[PDB]
Amino acid sequence: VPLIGSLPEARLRRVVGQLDPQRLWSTYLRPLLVVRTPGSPGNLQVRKFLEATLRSLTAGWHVELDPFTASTPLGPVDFGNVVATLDPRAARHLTLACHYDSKLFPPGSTPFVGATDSAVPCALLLELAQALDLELSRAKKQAAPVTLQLLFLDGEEALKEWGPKDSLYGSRHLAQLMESIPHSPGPTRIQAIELFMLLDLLGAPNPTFYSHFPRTVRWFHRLRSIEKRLHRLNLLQSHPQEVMYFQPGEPFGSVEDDHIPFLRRGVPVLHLISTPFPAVWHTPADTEVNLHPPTVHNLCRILAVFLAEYLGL
Ligand SMILES: CC(=O)NCCc1c[nH]cn1
Ligand SMILES: [Zn+2]
Repeated sequence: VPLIGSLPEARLRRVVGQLDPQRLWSTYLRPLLVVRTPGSPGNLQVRKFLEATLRSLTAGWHVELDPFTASTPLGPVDFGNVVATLDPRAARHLTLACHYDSKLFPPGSTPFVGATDSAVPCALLLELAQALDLELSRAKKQAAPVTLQLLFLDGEEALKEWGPKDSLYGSRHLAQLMESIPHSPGPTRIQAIELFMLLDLLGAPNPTFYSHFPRTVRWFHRLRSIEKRLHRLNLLQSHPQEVMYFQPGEPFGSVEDDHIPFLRRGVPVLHLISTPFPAVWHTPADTEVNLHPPTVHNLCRILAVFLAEYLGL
């Protein structure tokens, strides 16, 4: 439905048409589907891949690492968050986030590559940035006062499921770091985050999302509206009912994740995580062949419209 603040149909269809499903799958997702536990060569290689892909965008993003070493159940480990801010001068930003590490499992099993968890989230952010690159470049050249920020967090997963401090390494570090860095008007980089939208556990068939935070329910309702509209406009696949993903009511459950260090510091959060979790969750079957590609692209389309409406692209 065409609500105030929504895209006119023509601008909606242009935006959706700038997505490239083969690019998402082959250019952004496939290279991530490797073991990428914190400290590993695979993790370093995925980090460098994210950085170089983000630097390649013609919009000219500010891309930096947040490297640090932390104590873990395995001893000291190095972590590195990838922080991409389209216009570092802007007063505030929409922040989209996900984790790029994969969960460590014991040797001797099929390697875990976390296709839903969170390779698909990562690839979605890269595809949105590329598909909207011209518009984002124009917004930045016009000094828009709300920019876009993408966070690819390291170390979300426990290394040994060794208690509550064996988790969220990257997000805990980056939230503390942002609290310590001045920003204008700020007064710190935490207050620059106008909304923190965390994507997690995406790409399985039949996801269900609930609003986890009354504070941000208006954005949850916008996602739901976009799902219904794309359905009606014949722009979703394998989507027989008008609303399938964005469900009303209390969450099936809520869970700790990379938004918590930000939430605790007063950042508004929308947690875009399937609850219940994918069937494959935390098993080595969380792989490419068990993703549901029409759902991946449906989510990409929903998010692209969301982003364009949020930032007036
Ligand atoms: C309580 C809990 O397991 N939260 C973490 C959810 C998760 C796992 N893997 C990715 N995200
Ligand atoms: Zn996980």
